[PDB]
Amino acid sequence: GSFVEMVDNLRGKSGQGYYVEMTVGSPPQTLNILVDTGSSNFAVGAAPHPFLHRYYQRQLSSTYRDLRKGVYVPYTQGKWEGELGTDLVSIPHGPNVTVRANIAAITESDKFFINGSNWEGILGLAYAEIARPDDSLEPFFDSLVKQTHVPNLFSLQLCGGGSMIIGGIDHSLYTGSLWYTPIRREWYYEVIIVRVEINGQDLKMDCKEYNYDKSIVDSGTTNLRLPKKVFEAAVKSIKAASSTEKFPDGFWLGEQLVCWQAGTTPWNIFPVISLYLMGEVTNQSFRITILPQQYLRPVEDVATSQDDCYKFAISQSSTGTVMGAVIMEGFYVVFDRARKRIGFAVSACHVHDEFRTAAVEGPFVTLEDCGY
Ligand SMILES: COc1cccc(-c2cccc([C@@]3(c4ccncc4)N=C(N)N4CC(F)(F)CN=C43)c2)c1F
Repeated sequence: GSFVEMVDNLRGKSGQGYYVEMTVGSPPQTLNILVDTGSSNFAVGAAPHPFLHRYYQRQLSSTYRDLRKGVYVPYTQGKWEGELGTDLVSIPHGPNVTVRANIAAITESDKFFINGSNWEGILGLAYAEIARPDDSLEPFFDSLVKQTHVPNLFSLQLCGGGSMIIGGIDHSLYTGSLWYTPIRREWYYEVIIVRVEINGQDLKMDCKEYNYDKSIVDSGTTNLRLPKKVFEAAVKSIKAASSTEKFPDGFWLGEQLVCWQAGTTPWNIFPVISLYLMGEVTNQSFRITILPQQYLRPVEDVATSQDDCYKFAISQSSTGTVMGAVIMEGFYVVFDRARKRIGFAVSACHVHDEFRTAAVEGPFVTLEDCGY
């Protein structure tokens, strides 16, 4: 169960989520599980659903222990509800270990499961503070670390497949240096953005605006989501750089597709976006540079296949900045829980062209606090 055998253990897309194979119960029941850095429950479909290929059958597991406790999760987009228990869990292409972990058996849901996503549950990798029903429900990663000799770190290489390396950093997954940003508070993986540039032009906003009311790293969100003020400025700058072509407002609202004849996408008309992240030392930062190949999400559809069609994968948020899968796809992302920091390095799998490459670079000096 070495890091070598963990390489390429993920499947999926930014639009429907990346997933890892896991087993629950004794004898083991195989399930595909969404890798979610934006939540903290290990929750699995445990009853039939039209979108589910398979589900967790607790009656077949002798190791299952009922916690006699309900869990009701209504959220802005939909809902999931079920009941708590613990059982034996393993990751076949992860560490060579079996742990006893909390499991939320999902018995009812609304707009949670996705048709054709190929996953049956979610692995919430964030901290206990945001676990449901409350912070006393120990998340999976915490149990994994407590019960084994697995180091308190994991890394994700999302390839627009991919890899989740548990307990370490695999040098074959990235090039150049790893740059670290502090985890501001252990709840979501909260970070601080200190500057935003669009085609080298500073948005010139007070840096607190970029983190209103928090900024997080979330593999379970598709888009780069920005606070209203930031979002409007970003769209204004992107529209200006790309003014040689005019797209419908629906496109900019991330609702409507933009299509070009297959192979003709005019990547060069779209600017680079640089997010400057707080460094590990005062008033020092590094930047992660996103290309349009990251922020223009292809929508695979046989019916539109004479063309290449895309959704604008930047959208407005009322709950802070969300550095989603489209952002993570350019990079190798190290969730260094042990040192309370997140590392970024150029991914060996990011999509680019002969003119531009996604980058992770620094240091940058700014001679105020950027957090809320
Ligand atoms: C890119 O990854 C994804 C793409 C499409 C859907 C999901 C997905 C599906 C169900 C639930 C979630 C969930 C979620 C997980 C657990 N409980 C509720 C929601 N995971 C995350 N990170 N978010 C962000 C949100 F804005 F909150 C909306 N919902 C979520 C994500 C996904 F992770």
